[PDB]
Amino acid sequence: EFRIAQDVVARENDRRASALKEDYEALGANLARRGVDIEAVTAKVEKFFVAVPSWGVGTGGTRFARFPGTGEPRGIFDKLDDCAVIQQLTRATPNVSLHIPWDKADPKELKARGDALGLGFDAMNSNTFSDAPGQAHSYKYGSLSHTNAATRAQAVEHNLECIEIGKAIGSKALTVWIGDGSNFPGQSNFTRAFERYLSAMAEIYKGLPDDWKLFSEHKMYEPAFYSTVVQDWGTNYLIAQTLGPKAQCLVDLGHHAPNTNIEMIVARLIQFGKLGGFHFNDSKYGDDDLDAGAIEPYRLFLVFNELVDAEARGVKGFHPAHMIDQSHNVTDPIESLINSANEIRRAYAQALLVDRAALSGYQEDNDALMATETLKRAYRTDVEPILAEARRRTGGAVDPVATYRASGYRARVAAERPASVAGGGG
Amino acid sequence: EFRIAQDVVARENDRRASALKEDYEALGANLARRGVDIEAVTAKVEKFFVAVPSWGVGTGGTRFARFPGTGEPRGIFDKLDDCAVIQQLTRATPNVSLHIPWDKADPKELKARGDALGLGFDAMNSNTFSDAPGQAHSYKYGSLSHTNAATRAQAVEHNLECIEIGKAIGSKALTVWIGDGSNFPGQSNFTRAFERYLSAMAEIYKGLPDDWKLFSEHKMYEPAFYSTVVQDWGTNYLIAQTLGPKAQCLVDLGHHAPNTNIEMIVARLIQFGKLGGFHFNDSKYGDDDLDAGAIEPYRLFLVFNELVDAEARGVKGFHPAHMIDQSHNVTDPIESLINSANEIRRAYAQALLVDRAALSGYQEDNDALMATETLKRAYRTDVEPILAEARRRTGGAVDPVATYRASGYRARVAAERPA
Amino acid sequence: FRIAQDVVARENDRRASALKEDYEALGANLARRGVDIEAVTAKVEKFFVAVPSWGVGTGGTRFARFPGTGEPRGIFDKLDDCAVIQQLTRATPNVSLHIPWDKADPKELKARGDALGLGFDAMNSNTFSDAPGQAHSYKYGSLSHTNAATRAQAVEHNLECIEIGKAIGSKALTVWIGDGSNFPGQSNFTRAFERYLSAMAEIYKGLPDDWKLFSEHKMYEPAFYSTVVQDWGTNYLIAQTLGPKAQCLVDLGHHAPNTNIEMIVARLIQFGKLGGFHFNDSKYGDDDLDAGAIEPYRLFLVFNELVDAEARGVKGFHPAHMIDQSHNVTDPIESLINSANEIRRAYAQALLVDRAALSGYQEDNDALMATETLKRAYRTDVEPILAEARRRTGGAVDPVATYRASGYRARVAAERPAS
Amino acid sequence: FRIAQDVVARENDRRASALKEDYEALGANLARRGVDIEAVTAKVEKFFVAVPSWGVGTGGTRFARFPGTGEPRGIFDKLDDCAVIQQLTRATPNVSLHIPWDKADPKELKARGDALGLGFDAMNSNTFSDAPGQAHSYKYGSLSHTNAATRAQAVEHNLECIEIGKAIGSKALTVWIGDGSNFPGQSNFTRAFERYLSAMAEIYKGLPDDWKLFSEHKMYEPAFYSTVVQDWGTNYLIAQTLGPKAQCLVDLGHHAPNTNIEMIVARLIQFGKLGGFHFNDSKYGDDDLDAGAIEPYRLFLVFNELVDAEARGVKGFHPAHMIDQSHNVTDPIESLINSANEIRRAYAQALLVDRAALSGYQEDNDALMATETLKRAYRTDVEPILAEARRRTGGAVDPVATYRASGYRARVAAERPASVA
Ligand SMILES: O=C[C@H](O)[C@H](O)[C@H](O)[C@H](O)CO
Ligand SMILES: O=C[C@H](O)[C@H](O)[C@H](O)[C@H](O)CO
Ligand SMILES: O=C[C@H](O)[C@H](O)[C@H](O)[C@H](O)CO
Ligand SMILES: O=C[C@H](O)[C@H](O)[C@H](O)[C@H](O)CO
Ligand SMILES: [Zn+2]
Ligand SMILES: [Zn+2]
Ligand SMILES: [Zn+2]
Ligand SMILES: [Zn+2]
Ligand SMILES: [Zn+2]
Ligand SMILES: [Zn+2]
Ligand SMILES: [Zn+2]
Ligand SMILES: [Zn+2]
Repeated sequence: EFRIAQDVVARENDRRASALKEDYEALGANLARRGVDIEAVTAKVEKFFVAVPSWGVGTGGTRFARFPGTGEPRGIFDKLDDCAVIQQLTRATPNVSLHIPWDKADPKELKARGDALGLGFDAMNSNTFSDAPGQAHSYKYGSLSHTNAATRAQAVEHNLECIEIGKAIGSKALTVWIGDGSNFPGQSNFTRAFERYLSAMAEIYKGLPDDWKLFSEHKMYEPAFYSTVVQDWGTNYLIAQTLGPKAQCLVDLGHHAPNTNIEMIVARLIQFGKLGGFHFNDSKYGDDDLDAGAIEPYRLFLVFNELVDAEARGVKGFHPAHMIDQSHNVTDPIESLINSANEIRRAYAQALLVDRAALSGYQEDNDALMATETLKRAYRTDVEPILAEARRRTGGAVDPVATYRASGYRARVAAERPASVAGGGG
Repeated sequence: EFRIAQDVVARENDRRASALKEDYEALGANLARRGVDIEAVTAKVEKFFVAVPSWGVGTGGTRFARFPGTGEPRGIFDKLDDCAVIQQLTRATPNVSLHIPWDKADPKELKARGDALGLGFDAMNSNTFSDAPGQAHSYKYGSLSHTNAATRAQAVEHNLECIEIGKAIGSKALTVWIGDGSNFPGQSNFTRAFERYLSAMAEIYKGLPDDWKLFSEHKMYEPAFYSTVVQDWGTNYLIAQTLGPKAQCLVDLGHHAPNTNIEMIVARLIQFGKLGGFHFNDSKYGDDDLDAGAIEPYRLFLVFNELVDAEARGVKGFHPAHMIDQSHNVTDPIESLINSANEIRRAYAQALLVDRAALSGYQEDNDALMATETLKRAYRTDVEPILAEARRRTGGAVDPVATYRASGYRARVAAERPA
Repeated sequence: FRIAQDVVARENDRRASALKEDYEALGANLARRGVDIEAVTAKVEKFFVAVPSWGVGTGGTRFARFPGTGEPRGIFDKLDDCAVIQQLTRATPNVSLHIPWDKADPKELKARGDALGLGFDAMNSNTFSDAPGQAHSYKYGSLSHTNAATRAQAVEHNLECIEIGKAIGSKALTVWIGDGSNFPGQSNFTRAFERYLSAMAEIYKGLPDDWKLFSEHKMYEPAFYSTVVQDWGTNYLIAQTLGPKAQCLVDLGHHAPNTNIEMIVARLIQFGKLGGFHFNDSKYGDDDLDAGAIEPYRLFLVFNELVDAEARGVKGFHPAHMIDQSHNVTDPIESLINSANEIRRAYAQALLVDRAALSGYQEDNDALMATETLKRAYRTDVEPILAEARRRTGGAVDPVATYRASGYRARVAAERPAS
Repeated sequence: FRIAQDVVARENDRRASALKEDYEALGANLARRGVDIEAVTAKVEKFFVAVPSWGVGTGGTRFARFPGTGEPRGIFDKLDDCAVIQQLTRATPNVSLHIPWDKADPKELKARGDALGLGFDAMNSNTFSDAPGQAHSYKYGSLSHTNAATRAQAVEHNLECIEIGKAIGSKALTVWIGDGSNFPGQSNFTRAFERYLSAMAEIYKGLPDDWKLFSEHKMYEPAFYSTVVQDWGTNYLIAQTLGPKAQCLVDLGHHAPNTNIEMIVARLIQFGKLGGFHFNDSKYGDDDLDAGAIEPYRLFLVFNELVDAEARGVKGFHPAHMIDQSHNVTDPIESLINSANEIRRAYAQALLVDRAALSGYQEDNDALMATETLKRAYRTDVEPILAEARRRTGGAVDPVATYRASGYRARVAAERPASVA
């Protein structure tokens, strides 16, 4: 099944083929003079994948308003159809991350559709930061760390159910992010709340298959505006170390305090074997959830520099579960995810260009200037040709968004899906 | 009419009257030893009012969820009834701030309900940061600064409508806060978007009554996550200055960058005559919209210190509009607004205690330690007795929240209103 | 006696009447709240915080240093000044030394301390600056420097600090270093940390059985891109890796903007790694300002966590309390006096918190009453308690005013030549 | 010449081949994009940024200063090192002086500058530190100090800076002061600012007809509670109040965390008060790190605003750019060289933006394509352009490599005595 007509992809690829060959060959020659085999780089890029969030193909909003576009997906099945477009064009997003109960449906169907669309399933995502219809206990004052035992049990039960759904569709991990925290000093006893969280998470841990992982995700604030139980990587580390070997930490780019050195957190988690994976996006003020690399592309590169450094050396078990976690409020969700997945592969490719041996030498000699310049020589390289050729060689589009717009896909689904209404948030 | 039974108020006041007399008399003796007449302070405190936001009367939420409590107001009229409780108990919130179209309803009836409940109306608040039913042009990419002329005109017209509603109920000001901005570099041309905004605001100013003020509110980010047209007080000053004498700047405490010295911004605006008013609330991370003084009470005091100093310096024509702008996500909105109004009067009261003569002396002599200690001697003073007595003498409750709960008001409206 | 006893007596008597009135008034108010003021005063008078030897001299920035008169010429003058702080506040019996700044014959330091009635807190090592005759520079790091010989030199320096501390009565070594990078790529984050861990393991081996090793994290400065011990997470990994004797020190001004510092304190306590505190205040970065001068509520909330620990019955909880400030525009002695006072102030207020009520409100998720329970304690002016604690222990009712009446500064100015 | 010509020629020839390949390849790619590489290079070789005389010496923090070898002592040694940066990058023909640090006979300063092929940019006054024999201390402020005699002393000092500047070819005075408070209540915000404005009015009166007075805002440090000239808002009030010759200086690292600095640049340009931009980079505060070493995209976004205005020559838009950094762990000359390079890099990339296309995507509210239009320019590796520009103007293809090959540092190390060694 091809969401995007093959004729359109071929047409748009041929229209740009000539320019691509010129740019690829020019870059190839430049890299050659730099002792780098462009083909080796392209080969790895072609194999780099990042999961797409099911809740990301729909238009997002803020607490102030939501301005939906046309052809908004009705549910998981429409979302999968849309995710298929992203994968077909970029070839960098073969897997989709589901969120329950948003995407709750017959596991068999989900699996059937994914298979037909050529999509797999990444980490499951539980939802105890909002109340569902007919829910017995409200999560207003928390969930896994709520002071009421019944509420915690209900939360634990929900997460276990997410694991059951995941096993039936091919998932191998559960990502746990909660809003648990407080808005006022004194409202929560920091320690007791955390103790309650660890005990509940230990219950969820018991329901994990032997080849499954449990990812806890920290966030400094929002929805909690005074304190958050899992507020930073420090608390996250304590959680993972306490729960067990299958418990690891997820680092979401926009979940840190202003000016935080995020790439260091990545290196620390790697050093202690607790880097479960990433949640890519970009930001300038808070948890903005913007398109990856749209605000600080260098920071994205620096994070990948830590990832590649580890990938280059003795790769223990190092297999971080990478996923995109963004909100598209003023763009066509599909186009944003396409360029975001592209930016991630861009950062990765540039990180692969780093002369590791030279960098090591400058680090040992404390030649700070040359060390940073060694990183910049890689970062400054325009690897777009590598990314475009990788897509072309794997059945993708040279220029994904251009092909997407040429296909008229959005107008198509807009004519098949019911209209949406603009609204608020809170 | 009284939303809260008068016998409950009297009862809960008598129950605490003895202790209050003890604390008030003790504080009185302490202030007298400091050369301060406690009566002069109480008199000023009972005259300090801050407007309550109609949109803060119902439970608030985030982009992740909203967890409504019981007895949620069904509309503006229920909201006015709840606002009447806040005023009755604290006596510090006689006026309500309306937001259109959220509170759109027959102005004539709003006025009638207000008068009956003993409530007045503060500044009107326009809303072009969200789309309304049947709206011709979406504000997705902006409003007053939108690239499309027809959209900007529609936004201007909406603001003029807000003025018409306000004139009918006795409002004398229009506050304009928009989300206009960009989420990506390059999406907007900073200068052209600002030029469009200035031109639209000029049209609104043209339609502003000569007995009204026009307040522009700056905000660093949210809903825009890369750039915001009216992002800080600098741009806000340029706006007010450009528009005219009737245009001023509104300062919302949670709308500034991390570590910003907000009290300095307040002083700067006062010095150049553009401090239109305040939107009180507290915060720790961003525009958290938490109960005022719940996070950084000293900062709140420092802001009031600049307000009181303005009077001491002889600044004239200075009558800032005071308004609360908060979101109550995990508490009873009424109780939060009650304690927030209380906290604001608390900071004001402490600012009144500052020995201006001593402070001035320490500032001229560059005695930093004693200057800061002079501020602390005021801030460290527990003025709760003054706050409680002010309420008691004006028909309010010694302990507002305690009386509120003792009245069972929440359960009452929970029964009258759906779930 | 650094300050004449007749001066202390005279100033105490001059303020005795007002102290009596305020204390008794507060005593009655607390009694009505079910609190025994005598019990609070008894604990307050036993709360001690170490004074930094390096804080008695005027501090500066990279732009300039503006010394005052009578700057101490060395460690002995510094101890003399520290004795003034202790005599007047009775809250700072111990001094924290820094090597090599305070290097001197251990026997003489001990003798001077005993003579002045002062003890010694944790020793502090210095590998963030180069001393004369140093075989290796710390320009690119110390304990984590790529060069093995440089790390060895840093280790030996720390071992020397322990030897000095053992001779004077110290029972801990605090390690803060500037190690980090100013450019991406300059350092391999993991290898630099591994080098640090190896060096610290060596230092740990030289620890007596009753000693502790405190590592102090800092987000930035002097390193402006990355810092090896950048936050509490890395700090926890250090203490856990080193062993039972290794704990973490939390310096209030060393965290990222908006960080919830009190939570960090609670987390470290829960896992038994809260070695101690470095008290100070700040608004922008590691400003090192007088404790409580900027965010007094935050200071109170940190103490609320320390007191709750005691309430929860945490076993063997004896954090080391120390002031770590820089006094750039005030008399260092006066700032340390009022800073020690602010710390006792926040501690006293934390003791006033009705834990029983708080426990109930936290259980029932009554956020508003829970926060109001904390506020009822924080808003209480405990100055009378602090003042009476000093009176009873031979200190001054108003420390700074007594200091000024003594003419001490002028005295030492005439005795000490400016360099 | 500070650096031997044969060394420059040798290191250029060594890299000439690869440069031709890369330059011709980029010229071809740009041609396909409808851009003439030559037009970009012609402008790049004419883009200059002043080097701070105080930037060639090793910087330090309040904890320590770790000097390298051959540290320049005094303005003459400093000019000698600044000449190296200019000869190799050809992007820093002018030096910014600081008084009293660089105090010396004007005639001699002018002579040494002409001899080295260096001019002089804005003068920089210093009332944030006390000089020996000073009548009044600046401990509690300078231009806004409560003591009248102290303000008068600060004003006279600034006037003296103007006199020195007039004698050496300078056409502006930059005023950055530490004035502020470390404690609430210590200063009366309004009165302090009034005193400042009054003192600046006096300095303004001493300005020649063709001179400019630049005020520089800073959120904090050395003042840790409040700063008189804390941000661009206050800065704008200053410039607007003083007159046509007064403008604002924007120092990248002087803003609150997460501030949108490029917007501040746009606002000032719109109102004709952008006097100049002080380049450096940062991650935490006023770190004063090498430009573009931390956030190169932000630097590009700032230049996007500059180029936009430079193309439409806005009224009052003639910014005086300068590098204002502190080099604590690198060879200062090498950092200034690579920082000047980064500045021209961001300038070159901003010059590549398809303004027509961008304006089109902005009007249609196509946020994705608008941001991608900026990225297409930013992702372009313009090093071949910067290198050819240097090669054509007498500089080095690879500045730092040529500097190291010359052995300059070892040379001045042998000529200048270190404190110990
Ligand atoms: O802020 C929320 C985190 O990003 C979580 O990963 C969350 O579940 C996700 O964003 C979906 O809302
Ligand atoms: O963030 C928005 C500002 O606080 C405005 O005053 C706004 O109108 C108010 O918050 C209502 O949502
Ligand atoms: O910032 C440095 C830390 O506070 C250290 O404790 C340091 O040793 C202290 O400031 C004295 O320099
Ligand atoms: O921080 C100070 C500013 O950068 C000034 O421009 C200053 O004159 C220079 O950087 C050094 O004093
Ligand atoms: Zn996430
Ligand atoms: Zn998030
Ligand atoms: Zn507001
Ligand atoms: Zn707001
Ligand atoms: Zn410290
Ligand atoms: Zn510090
Ligand atoms: Zn500067
Ligand atoms: Zn600076």
